[PDB]
Amino acid sequence: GGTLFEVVKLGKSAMQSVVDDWIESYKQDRDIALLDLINFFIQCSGCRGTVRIEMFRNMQNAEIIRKMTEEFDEDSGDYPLTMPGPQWKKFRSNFCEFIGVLIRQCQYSIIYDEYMMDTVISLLTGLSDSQVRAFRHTSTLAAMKLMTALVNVALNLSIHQDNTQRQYEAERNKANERLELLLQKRKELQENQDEIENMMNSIFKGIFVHRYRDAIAEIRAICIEEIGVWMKMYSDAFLNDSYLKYVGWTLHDRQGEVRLKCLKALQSLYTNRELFPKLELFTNRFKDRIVSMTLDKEYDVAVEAIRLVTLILHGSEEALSNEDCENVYHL
Amino acid sequence: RKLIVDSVKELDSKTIRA
Repeated sequence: GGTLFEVVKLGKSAMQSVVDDWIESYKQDRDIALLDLINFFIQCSGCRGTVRIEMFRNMQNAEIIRKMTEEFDEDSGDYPLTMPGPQWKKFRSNFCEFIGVLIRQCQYSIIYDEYMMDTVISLLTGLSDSQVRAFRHTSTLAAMKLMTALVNVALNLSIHQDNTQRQYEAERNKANERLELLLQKRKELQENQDEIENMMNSIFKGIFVHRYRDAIAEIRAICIEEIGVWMKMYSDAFLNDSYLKYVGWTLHDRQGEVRLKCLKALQSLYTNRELFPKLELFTNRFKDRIVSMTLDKEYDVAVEAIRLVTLILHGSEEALSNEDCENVYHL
Repeated sequence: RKLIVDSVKELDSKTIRA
């Protein structure tokens, strides 16, 4: 038998096989599986200690992490997410795929049992508050991929909410048994949405708003890259000023890798002219910074800024030609 | 001790003036 961390690092079986094998143990004994998942995030950070079942039942995440820094048993500053080579690069990919597939497989029952998600989010939040860069880096990446997976759960719920509403109207156009059943299912799917958004809110207010301004460049880059993913995949909920402000504030970052994450996050939004009204205030506010980054001392940052400024110019009122609108509306 | 430990975890407001 191999630990949950050692299976993902090896990457022999598909991540879904590891996820399904864990879910089966969760249905056999919730505490044993959660202890394995807790140790998975601990050991993915390079820590070689092991959370005992007695600690998981009697300690808070605060004391548990303090004990695991004692038992880290390292020989250098390295931890898996900073290890060179394509081997640990596939680990990072497998580590992220495991988090996404886990929530994808749990999204229809287990995610709502008020035990797994509360345990996982509390652990990642505590690890994101630790001064140990290995714990803070690993959990921040895990929380960002966890949020994206939860966004996908919210998109499925909305699709399901609309179809349940369509089914309710189809039945109503004929109360009886099926009409009561469809109403309760609508009420159920609405309560699911409030739980998923409560989890996403816990991750954002508890981890993101602190780690986006982390002292380490790649931790800021991890947060900026994922908030751009959320705004692209769920623009109706995430593409607004209260979320864009974090990307705009980070445009002035001292590290080019972080400024590049900001520009690439904005670029995928500005390629869709249907999102320009949602970006108008942001464009007006950060216009001067974005054009100034076109001559950034980092080549990749400047190229992306020129690419971004080109989209902004092409979607403005100045790019609207008279002869073309006369051409479309002739005769 | 070789474990990387960051005393200050976040960028302070006195340096977000960029």
